[PDB]
Amino acid sequence: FFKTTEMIGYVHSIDGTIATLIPAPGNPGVAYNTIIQIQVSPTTFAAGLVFNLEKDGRIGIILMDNITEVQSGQKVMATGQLLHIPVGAGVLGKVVNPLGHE
Amino acid sequence: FKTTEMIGYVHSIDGTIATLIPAPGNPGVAYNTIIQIQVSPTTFAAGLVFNLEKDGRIGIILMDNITEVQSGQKVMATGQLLHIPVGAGVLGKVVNPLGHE
Amino acid sequence: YTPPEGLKKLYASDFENSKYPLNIVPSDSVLFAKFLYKAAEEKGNFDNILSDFQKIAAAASKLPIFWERTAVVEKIPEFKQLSEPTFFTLVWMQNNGMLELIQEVAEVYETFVNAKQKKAVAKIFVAPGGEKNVEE
Amino acid sequence: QQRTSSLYNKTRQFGITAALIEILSAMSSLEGNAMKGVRRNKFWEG
Repeated sequence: FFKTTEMIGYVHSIDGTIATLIPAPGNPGVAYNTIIQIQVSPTTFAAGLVFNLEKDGRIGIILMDNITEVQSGQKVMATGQLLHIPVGAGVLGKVVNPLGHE
Repeated sequence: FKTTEMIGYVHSIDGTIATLIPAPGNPGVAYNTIIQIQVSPTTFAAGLVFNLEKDGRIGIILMDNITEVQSGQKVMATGQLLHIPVGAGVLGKVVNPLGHE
Repeated sequence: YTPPEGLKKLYASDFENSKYPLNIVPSDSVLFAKFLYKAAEEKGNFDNILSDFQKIAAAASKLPIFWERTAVVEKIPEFKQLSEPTFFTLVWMQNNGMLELIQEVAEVYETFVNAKQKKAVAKIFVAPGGEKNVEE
Repeated sequence: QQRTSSLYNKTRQFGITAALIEILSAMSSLEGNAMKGVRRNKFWEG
């Protein structure tokens, strides 16, 4: 009865709007082109998209929000799902981001 | 130029550029300084430091006696930037960028 | 350096393709850990390697900054007390100039040992100085 | 004829330079992405 996320590694390097992740030994691993959450704080996360899966195990991440909050050594959780956004007649007349945030 | 201590040995030579591998203990070389490559026991060729690599390898731009430079030769560090003679004692003379007449 | 015969024989084998408790993706820091695990498995003792890493970590705290780039494990007295497998690996890293991976090869080796011994480690992340209470 | 010839001879020089630069950039990218592995040699035997 816990909201258990799926930690897959740590943040190794940051170059502008993209990042690289190093997987912790013996972890489930992340899937290609999936969304991941970088724990910038115990309650705040930054969104990223998986772009590369290298032989070394390192993961290429495209950051989407809260980039300034991302630092090397932070934890990363894997949602394990592709990108889904709100859709419907309830969005008309509104300004939204690609992630669905109004 | 006044030498202070050896700071490594010449490793590679690609035309007018060169690389130095560190001496035991990695004494270190100040960036953008002038170094003296002991091409001969009494002859020292001039180089300019332009890169300090993480491994300890130094990037050098050779200035003179590039042909004399060979891999394995010792390199000494002046510890100072390039300084050249200036004043009225140089007027009427022909010099090179290193200050040699 | 005069490595022992056992390590020499293992170093020339394709130990990288052998079976291990876990299937970790190949990496530079993983090759050394696999070599240590394979060497220790023959003797059956794994805690010796862990003690060696503890000594290395303690010794490194006193070494000068950037000691991994002017490193000579043979001349360093702190590493003279290490086991043959660990000492061989350190020389192996020093030859390739990868002594900076000491703190990561150890993590992999511990993971292999825990998997082999059937131990599950739970990391408890706590605030600095808040580790006093861990009952929950 | 003297103004369109210069722009034609200036264009061929720029075209050669850019195409070559592109190729070398890709060559350097594929060289940079490559990493040297652990050297499996008898280091002690020396």
